[PDB]
Amino acid sequence: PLRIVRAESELSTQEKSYLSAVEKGDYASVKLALE
Amino acid sequence: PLRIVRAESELSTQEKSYLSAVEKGDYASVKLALEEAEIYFKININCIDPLGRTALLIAIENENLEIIELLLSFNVYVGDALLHAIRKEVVGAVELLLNHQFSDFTPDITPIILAAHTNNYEIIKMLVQKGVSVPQPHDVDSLRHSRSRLNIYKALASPSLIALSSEDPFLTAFQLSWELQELSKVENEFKAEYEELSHQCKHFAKDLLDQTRSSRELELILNFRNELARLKLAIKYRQKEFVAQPNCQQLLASRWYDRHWAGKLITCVFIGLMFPLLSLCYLVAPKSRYGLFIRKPFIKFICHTASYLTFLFLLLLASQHIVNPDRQGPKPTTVEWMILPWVLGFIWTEIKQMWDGGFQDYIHDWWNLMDFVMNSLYLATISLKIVAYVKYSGCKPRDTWEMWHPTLVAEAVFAIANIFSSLRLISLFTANSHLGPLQISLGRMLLDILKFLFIYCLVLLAFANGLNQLYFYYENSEGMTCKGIRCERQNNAFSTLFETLQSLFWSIFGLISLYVTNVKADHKFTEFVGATMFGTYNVISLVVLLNMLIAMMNNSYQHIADHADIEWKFARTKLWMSYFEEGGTLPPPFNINVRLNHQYQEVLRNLVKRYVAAMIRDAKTETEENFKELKQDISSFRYEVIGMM
Ligand SMILES: Cn1c(=O)n(CCCO)c(=O)c2c1nc(Oc1ccc(/N=N/c3ccccc3)c(OC(F)(F)F)c1)n2Cc1ccc(Cl)cc1
Repeated sequence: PLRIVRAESELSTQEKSYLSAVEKGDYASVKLALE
Repeated sequence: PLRIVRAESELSTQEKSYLSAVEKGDYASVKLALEEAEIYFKININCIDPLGRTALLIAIENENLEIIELLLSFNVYVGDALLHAIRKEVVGAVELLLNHQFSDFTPDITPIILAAHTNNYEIIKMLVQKGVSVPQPHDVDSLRHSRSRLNIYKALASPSLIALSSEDPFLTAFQLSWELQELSKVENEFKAEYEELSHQCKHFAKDLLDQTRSSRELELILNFRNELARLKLAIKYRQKEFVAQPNCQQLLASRWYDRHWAGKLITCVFIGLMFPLLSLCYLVAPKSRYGLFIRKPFIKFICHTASYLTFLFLLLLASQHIVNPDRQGPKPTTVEWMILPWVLGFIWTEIKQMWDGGFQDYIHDWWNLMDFVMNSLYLATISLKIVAYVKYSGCKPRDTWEMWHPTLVAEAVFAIANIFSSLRLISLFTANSHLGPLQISLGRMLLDILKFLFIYCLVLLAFANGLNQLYFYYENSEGMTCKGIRCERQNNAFSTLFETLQSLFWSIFGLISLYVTNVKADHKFTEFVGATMFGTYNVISLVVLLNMLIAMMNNSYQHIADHADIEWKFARTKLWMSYFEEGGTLPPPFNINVRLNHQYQEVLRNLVKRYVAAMIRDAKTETEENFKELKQDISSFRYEVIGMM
């Protein structure tokens, strides 16, 4: 069969770096994000 | 034994240190080692370690992305590294590898199939966002034809894949679990894996239904597509786990019922006493005062039970001496005239149930063949009676009648018929919480008894053959007014095959005396042989055969009684749902979607979202939740030290 996503939207491109920074633990980069 | 290494080789003297540096995570050493761009001193970046691991695959094993990217920038050969990253469940490696003869994977395995096998939500969604398709399940090298078919069914039966690529996850789980169960019967070599795959599909529907927050959602899921349409659909697919769920069981019990031990039996008896009052009230005027009172399923169930116990009463009253002597070809008495409406109602119910199903799944159950036999016997009884009434007359002593007389056969068949009528009442035990589970697990271990009959009957026939062959030359019939073993002086136990077959059955209970092995002659050798074979039959059947029939029933009772509450609840709801409709509210004695889709999908989206959230964000802990805490602390330390300088 052919499968496609069902009712799921994409978030963003820039915010991926912010999420990775808040996940890993880089305190400098996250502070740059909220600046 | 001067052993040697057979069928192998040696890697190198230089690349061993490079592989070690890759393993230790040294960024600078492996960066300078790879800097031999287009001018190499005979060092292969595609070297394979003695265990088969490669430098690119080594970094995947530690999910360290820096050397992964460094290797990828130099165009190292991948081949199947994406499959390894998918199998090891590394999101970063899959992200990096998604945009750029010996294999340890089966040739028909595709990345989507393996990703669905690992049941990782992130990787499956990532692959689906790019656009993939699994071959449909729909012979020359049959070993890999069955393996390929099994793999695609394992990927299809995964909660992660169903949750994001199915129009209705509540429906694709019913059908796929059904066909997985019936596919384990045509492929008997893999029946232990197909049936364990179907069992996990039944749990998925129950878990998805477990996420309801309010009774508004629950009544909308089961009423999709007159009333409780989807709930009856789950019963058809034999979804015992889905049906036997507490939240829906509560609603079903609320519909059923619409007090202490001495406060419930007394009022049940009180209601059952006036059975023929609010049954004639129904025919006279279906008003809310009395006509609608019997519409309650609990009241209707009591009416049908008390009306059946009444039938069993005057059935017991037809054998009394008070109510047509020993006359030949008699007319029916006053009891039989009252019996006739019950038989007619039962026959009418069986007739209206016969064509409602077309003998498919209608006679396949054990509780319908017995009913059919009962009505057949009753019909034979009435036919024999009416036949004998019109061709026989005159008062004659009963002792002088010849056997096979129509009246005698009629009463014998009637006596046989009402044994099944009283034994059918055992089917009502499933409505009581105490005798319910006991009765359900009673008829389930009975199927294991039927397999010992196949050896018991063989032993019986084997010994009967020898006993008859030995004793058939000594039979006599002079001086014997009575003949057989059903006599005060048993004389001819082993004379014929029909007598030998039933004189060995009565010896199980010890009702055959020891002098039946004697002959009217001074032949001690044959008598001893016959006694020895009789004793050997006694030992085998009573000390060995019947001793190990119970030796497995308790060892099979353990498996049956494990999930003994789901089966009982399924039986009880099957019984309940037969009293929820109109058409049967008449005891046998007195019988003779544009917006619906909108709401359903908007509820189902929330249900699926809650299920997936509770499945990913609440399963990392189920020890592993604190493993990433140390990694977070170490990463923060590393970032602080690196950025400070
Ligand atoms: C089957 N039967 C039998 O039909 N009648 C009726 C004959 C006419 O009424 C017996 O009277 C009888 C009997 N069985 C025994 O006693 C045993 C029990 C177990 C034996 N062996 N067990 C095993 C178990 C494991 C391995 C090996 C042997 C055994 O040894 C034997 F003879 F080989 F069976 C004899 N008696 C009583 C009897 C005994 C001896 C004698 Cl001289 C006369 C009568």
